[PDB]
This record gives sequence, C-alpha cells and structure tokens, in this order.
Amino acid sequence: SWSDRLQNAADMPANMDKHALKKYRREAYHRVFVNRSLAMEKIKCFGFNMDYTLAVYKSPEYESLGFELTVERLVSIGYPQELLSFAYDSTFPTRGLVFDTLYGNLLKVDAYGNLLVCAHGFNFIRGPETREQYPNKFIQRDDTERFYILNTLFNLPETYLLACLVDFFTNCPRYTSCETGFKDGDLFMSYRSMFQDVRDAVDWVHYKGSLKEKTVENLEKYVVKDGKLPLLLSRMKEVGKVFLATNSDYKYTDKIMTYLFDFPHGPKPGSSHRPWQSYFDLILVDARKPLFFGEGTVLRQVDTKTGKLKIGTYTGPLQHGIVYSGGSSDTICDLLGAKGKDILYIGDHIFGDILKSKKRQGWRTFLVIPELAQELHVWTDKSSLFEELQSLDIFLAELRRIKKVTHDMDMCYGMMGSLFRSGSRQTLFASQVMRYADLYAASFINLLYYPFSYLFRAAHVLMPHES
Amino acid sequence: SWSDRLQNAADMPANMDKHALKKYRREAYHRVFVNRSLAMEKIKCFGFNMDYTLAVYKSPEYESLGFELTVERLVSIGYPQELLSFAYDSTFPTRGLVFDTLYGNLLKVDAYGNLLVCAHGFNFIRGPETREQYPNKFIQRDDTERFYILNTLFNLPETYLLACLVDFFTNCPRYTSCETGFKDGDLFMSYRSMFQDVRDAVDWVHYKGSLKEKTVENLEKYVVKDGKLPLLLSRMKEVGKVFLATNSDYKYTDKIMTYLFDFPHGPKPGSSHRPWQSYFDLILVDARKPLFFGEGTVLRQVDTKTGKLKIGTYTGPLQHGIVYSGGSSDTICDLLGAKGKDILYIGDHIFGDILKSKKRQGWRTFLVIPELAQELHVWTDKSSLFEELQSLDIFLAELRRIKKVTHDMDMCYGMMGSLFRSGSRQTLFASQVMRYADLYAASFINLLYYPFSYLFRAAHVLMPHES
Amino acid sequence: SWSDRLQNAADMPANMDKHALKKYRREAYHRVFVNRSLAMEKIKCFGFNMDYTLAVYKSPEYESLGFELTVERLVSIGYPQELLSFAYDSTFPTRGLVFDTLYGNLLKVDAYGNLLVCAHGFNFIRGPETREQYPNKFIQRDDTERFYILNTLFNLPETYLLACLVDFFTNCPRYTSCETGFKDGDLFMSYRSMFQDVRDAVDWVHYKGSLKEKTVENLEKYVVKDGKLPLLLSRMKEVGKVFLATNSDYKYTDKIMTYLFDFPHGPKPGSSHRPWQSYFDLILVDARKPLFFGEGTVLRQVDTKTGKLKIGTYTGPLQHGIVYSGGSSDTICDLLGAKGKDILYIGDHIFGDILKSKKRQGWRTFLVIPELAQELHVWTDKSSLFEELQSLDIFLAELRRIKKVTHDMDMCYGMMGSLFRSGSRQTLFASQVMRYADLYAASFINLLYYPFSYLFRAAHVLMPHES
Amino acid sequence: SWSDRLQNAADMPANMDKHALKKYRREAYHRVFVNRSLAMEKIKCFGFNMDYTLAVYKSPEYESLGFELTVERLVSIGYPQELLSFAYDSTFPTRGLVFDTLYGNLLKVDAYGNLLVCAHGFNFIRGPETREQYPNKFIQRDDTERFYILNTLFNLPETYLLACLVDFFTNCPRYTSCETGFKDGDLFMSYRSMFQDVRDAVDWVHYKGSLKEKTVENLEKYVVKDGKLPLLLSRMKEVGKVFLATNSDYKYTDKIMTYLFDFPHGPKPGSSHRPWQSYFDLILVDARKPLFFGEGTVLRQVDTKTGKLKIGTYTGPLQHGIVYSGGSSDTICDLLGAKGKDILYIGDHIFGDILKSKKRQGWRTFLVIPELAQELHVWTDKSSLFEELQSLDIFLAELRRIKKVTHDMDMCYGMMGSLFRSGSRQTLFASQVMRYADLYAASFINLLYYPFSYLFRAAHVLMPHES
Repeated sequence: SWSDRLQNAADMPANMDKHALKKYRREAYHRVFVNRSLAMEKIKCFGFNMDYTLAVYKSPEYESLGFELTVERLVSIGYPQELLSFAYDSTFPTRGLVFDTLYGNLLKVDAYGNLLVCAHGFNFIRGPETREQYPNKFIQRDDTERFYILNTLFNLPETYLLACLVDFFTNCPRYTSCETGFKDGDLFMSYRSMFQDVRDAVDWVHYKGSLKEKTVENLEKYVVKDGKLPLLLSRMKEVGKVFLATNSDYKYTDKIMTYLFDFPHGPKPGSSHRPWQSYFDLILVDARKPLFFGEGTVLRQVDTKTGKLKIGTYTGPLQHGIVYSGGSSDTICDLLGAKGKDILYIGDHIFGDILKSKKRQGWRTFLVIPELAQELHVWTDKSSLFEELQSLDIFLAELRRIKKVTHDMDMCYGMMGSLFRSGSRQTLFASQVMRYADLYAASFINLLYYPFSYLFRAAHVLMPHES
Repeated sequence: SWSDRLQNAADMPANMDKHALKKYRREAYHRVFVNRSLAMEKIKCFGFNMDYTLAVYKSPEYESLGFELTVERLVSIGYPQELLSFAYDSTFPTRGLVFDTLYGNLLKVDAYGNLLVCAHGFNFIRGPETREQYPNKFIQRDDTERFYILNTLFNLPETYLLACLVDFFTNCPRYTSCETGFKDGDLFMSYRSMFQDVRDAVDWVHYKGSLKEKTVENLEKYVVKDGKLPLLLSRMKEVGKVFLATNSDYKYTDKIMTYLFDFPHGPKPGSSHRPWQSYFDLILVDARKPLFFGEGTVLRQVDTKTGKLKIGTYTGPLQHGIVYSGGSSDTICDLLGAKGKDILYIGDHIFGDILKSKKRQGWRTFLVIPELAQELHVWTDKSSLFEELQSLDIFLAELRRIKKVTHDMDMCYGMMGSLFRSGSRQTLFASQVMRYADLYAASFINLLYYPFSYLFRAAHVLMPHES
Repeated sequence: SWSDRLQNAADMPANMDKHALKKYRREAYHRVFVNRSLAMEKIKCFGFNMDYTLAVYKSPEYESLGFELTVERLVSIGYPQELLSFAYDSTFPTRGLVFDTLYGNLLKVDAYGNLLVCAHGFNFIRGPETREQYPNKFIQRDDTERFYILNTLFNLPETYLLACLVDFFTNCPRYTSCETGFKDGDLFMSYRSMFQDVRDAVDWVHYKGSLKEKTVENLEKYVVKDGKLPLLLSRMKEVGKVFLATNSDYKYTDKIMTYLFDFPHGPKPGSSHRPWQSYFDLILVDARKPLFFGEGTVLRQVDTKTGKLKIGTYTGPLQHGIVYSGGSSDTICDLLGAKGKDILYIGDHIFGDILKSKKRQGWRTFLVIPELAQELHVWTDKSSLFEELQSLDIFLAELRRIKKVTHDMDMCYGMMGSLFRSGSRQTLFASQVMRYADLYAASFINLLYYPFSYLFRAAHVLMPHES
Repeated sequence: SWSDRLQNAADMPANMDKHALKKYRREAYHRVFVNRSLAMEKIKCFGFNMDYTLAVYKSPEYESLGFELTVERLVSIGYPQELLSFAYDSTFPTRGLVFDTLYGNLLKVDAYGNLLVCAHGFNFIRGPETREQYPNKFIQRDDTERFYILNTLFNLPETYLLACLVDFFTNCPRYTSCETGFKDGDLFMSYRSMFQDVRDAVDWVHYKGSLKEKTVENLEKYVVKDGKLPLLLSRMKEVGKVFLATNSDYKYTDKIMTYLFDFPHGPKPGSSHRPWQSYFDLILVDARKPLFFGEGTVLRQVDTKTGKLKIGTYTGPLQHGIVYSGGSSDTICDLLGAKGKDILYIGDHIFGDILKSKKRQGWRTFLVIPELAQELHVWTDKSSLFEELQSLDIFLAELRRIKKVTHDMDMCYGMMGSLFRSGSRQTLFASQVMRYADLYAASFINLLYYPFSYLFRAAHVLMPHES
C-alpha cells in the first residue's frame, strides 16, 4: 500500500549532508515533480492543510474504518442487514471516478468527459455496450445534479460502497433491476436516491458519528507518524513563515497534531521537544475551504483551554499563541503580510485546496498525492508495458491488440486502473494535477531533500504553430 | 394561563344534547369565530397538524423547558455561565414580535410595518426615541436578512431569550454597548451574530437535543389531554375523511398521539378504546410544511414496527394501516379524492399551515390560537377600557390621554400587549388571521358544539364607494 | 365612457367658495374615498406619476390606437393579415383579468384566486365546465410563469387582443384547436408562445414603435386637459412640496406636461401662464418603478436643452431647474427632507405605484381609478339590482336565481363585469385597492374639493371575537 | 493585414493534383495545426458558423466601420463631440485583452490571471507600477462583474475605443482623474459606467444600428470572397453532411452567403452556379450560441420568402429547402443522425463556438484564427528574436536584458503584443486554443489541402513523473 511506502520513508533518519540530499532527491520516490517553474527563494510563506499532508492516514485501515461506520449508519437508518457482510476492498476503487446517479455507474473519464472505464456494480461494461446509455461515450461532467466526482481520499470508501450497493441490489432477488434504479413492489429506489443516502451517511459518520473518536482513540493504528515532519517545518520557519489552515475543528486538530509531534525530541534528535503550535506563525481551523478562498466566514478566535469559540468576531491583530477559526484566505495574507505568489500552499484536495487557491488567489500550489508512492513503483516496474503501448500506437498511427495491452497495464494499478490514465489516455484527475498543481509529490516531506533556494523547473510551453 | 383555560374545558364531559350544544356554542370561550363564510356540509375532509392543535403543550411549563434547554445549549457552546440564572417569564413575550437583528430590538408592528411597540432588552422605547433608529417609525418586514418574525408558539422562549440576552450584555460591565452589538476588546458580537446563535441553539434543542425526550418522559406535566378529542374526531369521521399531516417524525407523533388517546374508553365513555391511528383515513409525518404545499418531497412509507423509513419512494395506493412520510399536499388530495375547497385544514402556524395552504392550494382553514382562551377573558373583562378608547378616539377625530389608556389596556395582556392589537391599532398577526384563517378559535374542539351542517357566516365586504 | 365623465368635470370652472366645495365634495362622483384614515395636515410632500393621473388618456381612443399599432406589429412579424380586421371594443375588457397561458383563458378572480369568470376567446365558460381545467375552481395567481395579471390601464388593449386571437385561431379552419394551443401541421403555437408575442409586440409599440409619436402628434384627440390641474397643484405647493416621478423619459414628459398646462393663464384665470416645471419642487423621469422603491438605479441628470442624459452619476444637491433621471425613492426623501408618512404619492398602478410604495417605504397612497367615474354611475343607477342580490343572499343563508341576478348586474359594467366585483364577490383588484390605497378616486383632482387640513376617516377594524 | 494574406490566398486557383496538395499543405501559412489527434475519416458532419469563417470581414475596414458607428452612437446619446475625431487604429488592439472596469485598464493576462501587460489609455504601466492596483500582479478573471474579456474579433473596435476614451477623459482639462473614474463637478463617471455605455453602444450598432446595412450595401469593400469556398464545401458534402448554425438572422445570412457564392460557376470553374443553400444539408439561423449548446430556444422555421418566422414551434422532420431558427445543438444531432464526436464544428468564437461545443457536447472543434495569417509571418520572420529569448532564459535559469528582448519581440505584433504570448509567457487565449480547439488555422479553407481521410496527429501527453 502507498502508506506503507510513506511509513518506510518516514522511519528513515534525515541525514542533512547536502551531498546526500542532492543525490537522495534524485530517486523518483522522493522527488518533487514540477508542472510550472517555481523559485523557492521567492516563497515567503509555507501553508498547510492537515488531511493526508501532515496527517497521513494509514491505508487501508482508515478507509475500512470509514467504510464500516458508513455501512453501519445505512443499516441504522433502514438498509438491509446484509450490508454488514460488505468488507472494504482497497483494490477496487481508484480515486477520481464519477458516479452517474441516473444509471448507477462509476465512470473513469478524461479531461473532456470521454468515457475510459464504465462499471455497473462490479461488472465492467465494454465500449460498445456503454453506447446504449452514453451514445457519444461522453458525459457533461459539470452537470452536478447528475454526476458526482469522487476525487478526495475520503471519497475512497464511498466509491467502493456505491459499487457494493449497486452489486447487492442487482443480485438480490427481492428487487427488480430497472434502468434508473430498483423496484420492490410499491417501492422504487432510484440510484440517485441511493446515492443521496450514501452521501448523507458518509457526512454523518465524518462529522456526527464515531470516525474522529475511533481515530484518536487509536492513532498508532490509523495515522502515520514521521520524525522528519518537525525537522522540515522547523527548516521552513527559518526562511519564512508557516501557517496551518484546516477544515477540521480545533479539538481534532490538537489531538492529531500533538500525536504527529510526539517524539522524545524537537526538530532534530537530541533537541528538546516543542509543542506543535510553536511550529506555526498562524493557526487557523474550521477553514470551510473552498468558500475560504472567496468570501469565507467571519473570523473567530478559539478558546484553546475549552476548545470552544470565544464570543464575537475577532478584530484584533496576529498575536502569539492565538488560534483562529473561519475567516478567509485574505486573513492569512493580511496577518502574514503576504501576497499570493509569496505563498506555497500544500494540500491534498485537488479541488478545494489546489484548484481554488490557484484560480481564486493565485497562490503557488503543492499537491500531495498519497497513491503516487505506489503508482510510481507500478509505473517504473511495468514501464516496458507502457513503452510497448506507445510503440503500438505510433505504429498504428502511421499504418485491438492495443486494448489488451491497455487492460493488462491498467490492472496492475487496480480494477479501476491508474489514477492518472487508462492506457495512453490521461484521466481528468491527471489533467487537473498538471493544470493547477505547480508542484506535486507523494509526500510534502520530499521538500526536505531540496535546498533552500532551489529553482524547480518545467519546460516552456509552445503552441503547435510555434513548434 | 391559556392552557389552564383549555385544561378546565378539557376536563368537562361532552353532553351531546343538541339544545345544550346550541347554547353552549354561544359562550365566547367555546365559540368558533368566522372571517369568511364556510358551509360545513361542503367540507369532505378534515385535516390536522399536531402541534398545539391535537397536542396542547402546557404553559408556561413547556416554554420554560425549551427556554432552559436553549440556555444550556448556548452555555454549552461558550456563552457565559450567568445565562444559567435566566428564568422563563411568560408575562413578557407576546407572540408575533419582530426581532431587528441590526439594532437588537423586539418590535410589535401593524400589517403595514408601522411600529406599535419597541423594546431594547426590557427597556421600552417611547415613540420619539424610536425615530433615531426608525426615522419613519416603520420597517420593511419582508427584509428577511434583517428582520425575523417570531409568530410561532415555539418562538415564545426564543422571544424572551433574545430580550434577556440584550439585557444581560447591556448591563454586563465587561462589555461596551454599541449601536449594532457589543464590544469586548478585540471581540465584537453583533446582535445579528447573537441572534444566529440563538436560532441555531433553539433548532438544535428542538431536533437534536433533549426537548422531545424530556417531553415524552413526562407527558402529564407537559401536554394537555382531553377526552373530547376522540369524540370530535370520531364525529368528523362519520361525515367525511380525517387526515394527519405533521412536521414531526413518526416516533414522536406515535408517543404523543398514544398519550392523547390514552383513556379507558374510545370516542365516548363506556366504549372500547381504539388506537389513535384508527381515527385517521390518512397519516402523514415529516411533512416539511410549508414546502409541503409546493413541490414537497418524495413520498416515503414508514415502517411502523421500527419507526424507520422503508427503502424507496412509495408508489402504491392508499392502504389501511399505512403511514406516509414527506410527499406533498397533492398527495392528500389524490389519495383522498379531494379538492382544496373540500378540505378544512386545522393548524397553529399562521404562516406554515394557514397562509400557505390557503394561498398555494385554496384549502379552507381553521387557525387554533391557544392564547385566545385568555385574551378573550382579558378583552371581555376590561371591555370598558377599550370602549373608553374608542370614545376618546372618535371625539378627538371630530375635534395624549389616549396613550395612557392605550398603555393601561395593553398591560393587562402582558408587557408586549395583546397578540391582536396595541390600543386601537391591529397587529400584523391580527391582520394575517383575518386574511387567511377562514375560521379560528382557542381550540378546534370548539367545533364539537356546532352541528353537522352548520353554516359559519361572515358579513359581505363592501368598498367605501360601495357603502 | 369614464374619460367623458372626467372631461365634463374638467371643463367646469373651480369656484373656491368653501361652502360650495364642502357641498361639492359630497357628490359621489367628486368624492375622495377612504380605506385608512389620513390627516392631510401631516402630509408634507405631494408626489405624482404622470400616466392617467396627470395625463388622462381619452377612452376608447387611446386604447384603440395602442390596439391598432400592436396588431400591425404582430402582422409585421408574421401573424396572418386577417388580424387587421380586428377592431378595439371597449365593452369587452375589464381591467385586472388574469391570462392563463396554459389553457388560453381570461380569468376574473377574487383575492384568493377563486374563479369568478372564465372566458375562452369570447365564449364564457359556465361554472361546471371550468372544473375540467380548474378542478378546484382556483388558480395560484403568483405562479408568474403561467399566469399574467392585466391590472394596468395600458393592459386594456392587450386584454382584448388576447381574446381576439384565441377567438380567431379557434375559428380559423386552417388550425386545429388543442388544449394548450393551436396545431397547423408541423407547426404548433401554444397559448404561451402566442402570449409572449403579444407581450413583446405591446412593449415594442410602447417603447420603440409609434405610440408616443402618434399620441403627441394629436394631443387633443388623445389626452384630457383640465384647467383645474394647475390650480390644485399650485394649492398643494402652498402647504408643502410637490414632486414628479414618472417612468416616462423627459422628452415625452415635457411634451405631455406642456400640453396639460397649455392655457392662456396660470393656476387661476387671469393669472400669467407659468411653465409646467415651475409647479414642481422636484422632477424625476426614467423612474423604473417598482425597482425605484428598492435599490433603484443610479441618479442621473437630464440635459433639458437636448433631452439627453448628462455624462456621469449626479452627486450634487437639489438645485432649481434641475431634472433628475433614475435614482430611487430614497432620492426623493433625501432631497425633500421627507419621511415616508410625510408623503402622499398619487398614481394609477396598483402594483408599481401603490402596493410597492406602501409596502417598501410606508408612503401614504392615493390611487386614481379612471373607470370609477363610470362604475359609480352604474353602481348608483342599478343600486336596486345589487340590493336585491344582498336580500337574496341573506335569505338563502338563513334558509340559482342568484346567478341570473349576478349576471344581469355584471353585464351593466361590461362582458367581464365590474372592476370591483362579480355579484357579491369582490375581485382581487378590489381587495388590493382596499389593502394598499389609503385614498382613492376617479381623479386626484377631487382633492381640490377638500380643505387644507381635512381628516379623511375610515372606521377602526375589529376582529370577529372583538365584535 | 491578416485579411490581405487571406485575400491573396483566396485569389489563388485550387489545383487538386494530390502531389501539389501534399506539398502545399506543408507551408505553415496553409497548414492546419493540431492540438489533439483527429481522424478525419471518423467525421460524418461538418458544421459552420458564418462570422469570420465563411464571411471573412476585411481588416481594418470592417473594424473601422464598427468603430465609427459606435462612436457616433455614443455621441448620439450625449458623449462629447470630440469623440468624432477618434479614428480606428489596427496597430493598438490585440484580441483577448481584459478590461478592468474598476481601474479602467486593459490587461493582457496568462491562463492563471497573471498580468503580462497593463495599459491605462495609451500609457503602458511597467511591472512595479501595476502593484499599487494589482498587489499580486493578478486578477480573478471570472469575476465577471469587474472584468470583461474581449476575445472576439467583433470586440476589436471596442477594445481600441475603451483606450481612446480613457485617454480622452484623462487628458481633457474639464475632467478630474480619479482612481475609479472621472469627476466633472457634480457628475462622476466611473470606468464601469463608461464601459457599460460602450457595451450598449456596440450592441446597438450591431443589432439595431446601420452596421449590417452598411456592410451589405458594399460587400466588396467589407467581405473577402474566395472561389475555393464552394469547392471545399462541395468536397465535404461528398463524404458527409454539411450544416450551418449561425447567430445571425436569415436576412443577413442570405445576403452574405449569396455574395460569398457569387461566381459565374459552381464548386469548380466551368460548372453551373448553384445557390448557396444547396451546399448545406441543414441551415440554422438565430442560433443563440452559447445557450444553443445547452437548453437552446424553441425550434422555429423561417419563411424564406418573407424572411420572417413562421407561426409556431416546428415539430416536423428535416425537409429539403427548410431553414430553421433557434433550437439547440441536439436539433442538429437528431436531424442529421449524428453523435458529437461525429461532428467537426468550425467557428471563430473561442468561447461561444469552441469551448462550449467541446465542453457541453463533446463535439470535435476547428478554430479559425484570422490574425494567425499575419502572426505566423511575424513569428517565422522574427524567429531569431524568440530563439534568443529562449537561450537567455535557460541561461539565467541555470545561473533585465530579457525584458528588452521581450519588448522588442512583442512590438512586432502590435503595441499589445502577440495574441498568443508576451515573450516566453503564453496568453490566456493561447491556453484556451490549445485546450479546446482540436484543430486550428488562419482559415478553414486550409482543410482543402488535406486528403479525405487524413489523420491529424498530436503527441501523447505525459505527466512529469511519467517522463
């Protein structure tokens, strides 16, 4: 699993010999990848979310927990007991799939809404057979009333759960399968209605149920810990300012962060331990991203003793030891005296963290992609497979075996293929990473292996008529 | 208290001698009042909500409970402990007041938004002094971002609580009173922000907190029970159909209704007890009024064994013993084979039950006004006071003593005066009752005293040029 | 016609002997009718629109002109030539009818959306026959996508035109009549589509076509002139301020107003003529009511030499001889130093002038109802007919002949009956007049016959339980 | 000028010797450029707009005409006479600029809203000086209330006009320059207000003024004619279907198209002339793109004899010689029995034609970029200049002269630089072309030089971690 890769790298001590780093940064696994050039010396503030960037949740343990609690919630509100026999399977869901609430399919699409993979339950629908429901092998992906795009890591159990349910109702004799849902005499459950229940249940688990409590009760089981995290953060604070802006509330943030910094030392072995808050020039919780990058909400102050909000809108200045709640990205800029391009924001939400901070504020962006830590291994190991496909393509271009090679390549990633492509065709997610993430990597810790004023470089882009 | 009046009438046995009823209906206390003529023989369906029509909550016990739990909730989220020393005072709030979130005032207004009473906390602001904040002694009451109209019985504790809070912060030395809220150094709590917290807390208490549980745990303390309720309902079912459409969920509805019908007999003394559901041709919960009278929500079916919803949209026909959830007013009409003017709908929400069913569907309407049971007593007893005002008015009209008489009249109702007027000026609430409630009374039980095919009558209306 | 009544009164000289006025005001024809009490001494500003209050358009000449030009426009865009044989008929349309774009009917309804009259083309649909399309004999009149309410005087030709068209297509053999429109082989014209064309054509005629030009080219034919208008306005300016706020542009306003004041004298015979602008403390054109009573538009200044707008938002103060364009009702209040209840606004639009200024700003209101000048004559002459109906009603109430009496009464007003009622049932329009017009009359000139500080009086209102 | 290039190519006879074409297609000027691979053999329908694809308007004559009429319109509504001394200057505007209505600047930006060029009037604001108004040298370009993106060819005069006006008011002593507009005593004209007037005037000229009439009165002066247009269209009709979908009305379309086909021959010299409509399997006018690619409008049929719409929604089938009006892209698909990827749509609106048909329907797209015909010449001629910049960049990257080289390169395109870049940075427009236009060229006629089943090819895309 990708978190196993991350954990193994996490257990390593960080030898800060520059000659070691310069050659350690070269390994693809520890590389920072570059979509648009970025001069690190111009970055004056380093900003973070917490989800899967600071707090790396262990896979598949965390997904299974969320899956299990979501299933229990559905059963709790009246779904059949048989749901309880579901068990999370990490090999099925690929992140970034689109659930079609009309026909109950999971779709993998490219940036233009072309179908690359279609599955109904666990049945993979071949090209011709998809044309009945998708005449142009295409969806309008911004039709948000019909399509839901599962591009978060938290979406992974939900992704698998949707397929389990379609599979279950399809094969349960009590039900009759219809085009848009399931009939049970005088009851009709549409896929849309089903999807809404799943949505509700997942949200409930996350914010009202026992997920956070189960998580903090057993942090060693659910959360990766890395001694290098305080090291990197302390190095960032030497050359600029460091801030936290998370959607989580203070109570959860404090529990998780305390754990993440729980070593018998500070930044480096031998140094005194320091509380996690001391690593940040500004701490902001209840961020409500992506709204945060627009109007946001009123700026509040957290009573860190009680973990409740103080009464009133906070109107004061940045003060040492203060914790903020809500506000907006402008809050950060004002308090830290920064401009957007002075900021490198590090996050795991392609939409809510990266796309939005880039498009709305022109922040510089770093996207953490936890799966990359494994997708790389598969890509480098089965490289020959892709290289063959490329050869088969350019040969045919200058003129069905391609489909089999496509299939065999994709299956090494999972049943839903790579996060980034299906054979030679890039996914929507891949196109969004390239377009909005200035930098990306399996972990932001990979920044440790690059010098203070490194210039990350991407090739200039030319139009076809310019080439 | 008005519920004491209702309780005393409730304890009475119903002698169905027609000569007794014809003369019993004459007492103002047991009368049904008429705004627009209504032939009862044309009514084919009698419909009900549950809140304060079937389930008469005891005053001030129920209001105090809701007040106490709301205060605890505010303290729970970080308001000062001193809130706990508040105690509900039934003499202060009159229903139907407008809270101005800009300036933190409770206002009593007429149908045209003219100010009749203005109070800041417990300080009553005289006419001239209101002109500073209300230059035209007027508000645009449909500006719903600024003004919140507290016209439900459930709104009564909230009404008092808002004044308590304004009073508390005004007189708490830790705070500085500003035009639009309270300053505490680097914190500023606007009245708007305060109001939002109170709104949230009240909603939470009602739907997530312990109000329903505290209520059902001690029904004798909190809910009026009347042996005449099953009698009247059984008489309605003889001449037409009877339905329930409540916003409450089934579990609460079943608890309350079971209690309301808990006598050692059925409709009449000596008869076998019958379960409450047998009194209804159609039972619908989770109604989501007022949306119910528009598009509504999808029609669901309740699993009455588990109190959970069955899976799927219910597509079947009206069946004996079925309980519905959601749907819309059209559901009722279709299933009962009724047209709007065939329906007399009985409710306690001037907006959500009465105004909306009238305007959206042309239903006939009966408004239960629990306070009337006391307001009448005050009106008939202090009649001379009003009669004097009338004389003082027509005398001046054909030409400040009026203000003192106005004051002394209004104080007999409470500090916020009558629900229906301030001196000679009618409230917004009164104008809405007249406009949208075809019939009204302190209790719908008053229908018992009228014969099967009574013709309720109001005088025809003439324009001034027609007179 | 009503404008004949107005013209006859207009030709009269105004004898300002107070004994004459006090007894002249008594004639119903010259009365100001009162819905809510109004002390004239408290009014500090008198405000006017121009349409049918200052500029009384002659009937049926003006309606016929607008009708003719609208028909020509429809033919111009491709409707059949046969339309040209239509001719305006003042006896058919009553103001305030609702056009149902689904079924192509004109409806007369009460305040609650109950059907009083239904006509398809020129065919009057009896009660039972309407139930097929209107099961509850009711419409939701605020469903503005389906229903259009024709309550302006300018709406009168459009009202008749809609019926002409439904009649024409119904009886033209080239077309097949369907429930929602007309079929012509591969073409289907819905009533909705038809209605939209008529709407567009009417708007075009009014703002881009030759209506205004045809009007100003022959003012004597199209506009009533009254020597008493400058007299009354000059008397208003003695005791307070006078303003104009019209939707018309300056060029049209100046043409019309110049004509209205074109006498060889000023306020009184023998006095020097004064230009119309000198009668106003503030002149505002392009008002864009009803938006005017909300946010309005930016305040502009008219270059009265060129009749074009000066460049820029006007930021200066009230200046003598300035003409404003756009702005909002707040503009008036600020510049004149008035509060809403200091203002009596006189207009002919029940919605755009009266309802909106009342509800949004708490202005005092005077509604001019030109038809009243004839409706009164019919009401007073055929009084016995109504009196019979009243007797027949109370007799039956204490127990189909009523329907015949209803019919015979209504036909004296026109085919669509009185503006104010159908038999004993009040129209929506009547209920709106009572609710929002503080005062009303056939002409605002009727104010001339009342003294400076008259107290207009309406009886106090009592609820049924208060009576 | 670019239209001179197009005209010169237009005058050439088309030698259809395949060996000539294969080597003629190679010249960059006659090339079709490829962003995403496209197999022409899969294309079953060729679709067209008319603006600048079929009807190539001569530059700068057409822009000057539109400019002149727009200026006259502004003067007509009250702008100062001095405007009349403006004269269109083709060297100033580059297409695709953003007008900032807050500060009155024209901006050239990249895909991420970074400022590349800023001009206030004709004053070019250097980098540091822009930071006062643009702290992050960035705009949120989708803030459509503030920013207007001038990316159409019709936008070119408006672009120049906005700068003329800012220049004029800035230097006219009667006015005082403020941050957000111009003061003239009691008048304030904001740049926003000014921009709205210009918008209105341009729209008026285009749809109510004399632009279309002036154009059709002298087609030889304003419109490029090419004998190869009927040749290519006839070749397209051999292998698939051909349709027209334009926003223009039929009367204008017929005038223009008749002219475009006015030769003494048909497809090839010597052949009989054929009317323009015979080249199309489907003709649709009043398309209302981009709405056309969503819900569209109701499908109408044009009476081609009168040029007016027939009465009714057209419900029939595709018929020979029928002309449609409105409808939606689904209309095309249904009538032609096509799926989106079967369609190559050729247009000149990057947003309304290309982006929308691609994103909403998955059509294949061909973008005509008239300026390319000159931008290429500048690019190939001054190639060394760009090559130097590239060298200076990679040298510095591996380490202000760059700025001077950037400047000198950009000035060869105009004062606002290349449509596609500023030095090494690509414009928003360039990024949109690459993302949404599958193919592009200076003229669609360039398709003539490619064989029936050509495979247009673009290189597969790889992520940085995949490289």
